[PDB]
Amino acid sequence: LTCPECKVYPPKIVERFSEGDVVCALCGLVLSDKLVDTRSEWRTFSNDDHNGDDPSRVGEASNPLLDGNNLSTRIGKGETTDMRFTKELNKAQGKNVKDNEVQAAFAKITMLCDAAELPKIVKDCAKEAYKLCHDEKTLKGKSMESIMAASILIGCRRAEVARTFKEIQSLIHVKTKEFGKTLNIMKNI
Amino acid sequence: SFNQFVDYTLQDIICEDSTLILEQLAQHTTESDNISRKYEISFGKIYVTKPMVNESDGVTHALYPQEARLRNLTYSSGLFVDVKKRTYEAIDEL
DNA sequence: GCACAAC
RNA sequence: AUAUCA
DNA sequence: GTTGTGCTATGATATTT
Ligand SMILES: [Zn+2]
Repeated sequence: LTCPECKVYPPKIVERFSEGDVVCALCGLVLSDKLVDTRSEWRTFSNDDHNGDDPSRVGEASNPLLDGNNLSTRIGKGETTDMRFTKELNKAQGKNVKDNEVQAAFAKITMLCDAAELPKIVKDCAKEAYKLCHDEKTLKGKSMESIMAASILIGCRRAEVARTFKEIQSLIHVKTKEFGKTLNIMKNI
Repeated sequence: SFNQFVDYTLQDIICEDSTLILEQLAQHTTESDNISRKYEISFGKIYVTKPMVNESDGVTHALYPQEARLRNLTYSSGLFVDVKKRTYEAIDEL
């Protein structure tokens, strides 16, 4: 936005949220009137409503960085439900199910962090380190259980969670010199 | 109420279903078949420390109620259980 | 948990 | 979602 | 005869993931 009347290069404008207006601080011209509360709007996606009574709660938050954009609900039991139709509609989801399956290597990272007592911020860095280096030609053919063992120390080394390489050698697995070279070809990327 | 749950109830919850076993019985063709095994996993005494905290830099130390309220931590203590893993085997009852 | 509406 | 207000 | 299907006071305010 830039005031149509004034036009000074550093466009000094204020967001008078309380009056729901966007004003030019110099001439006072209102540049916009429709203005939305982003906090409360975000409350509609990530709420505390797990029961299902909130009429405001109408969407859900996702993580486009880690799981791409895979929107998908799950057939489950409701109040008035026969245990028959749940099974059929779930047995029908089985026929509809390669790299769209290597996302189960996130389940390998998640089950490793929880076995290593690691926080929720470390898993999401280990999952982003693994997604951006598992199909690299720079890693080529490294021990596939030692490149995800190296991306956990990459996620810990940014989230400030102290984990020695010998601490991850105890988890899995690690071949020392094998997951030490792999911890460097990724570090360049 | 809570004390009764920690001193008694907790142990009995660890001991009701408790032990779980997995049996691997062979095809009885010939070696390396004809080997029937049963593995055990058992849960004994349950321990419970004084409240502690696991900081980001590995170090674990005691945690008082005031530090919990200020650093928004949880005033929890560690649950430890004695585990035992037995192994058994038979050929093609004992 | 109503109370009335259709199978 | 709880608590609450007349 | 049984099942099955709508709804069940007005507004307000304060936290908790
Ligand atoms: Zn202006």
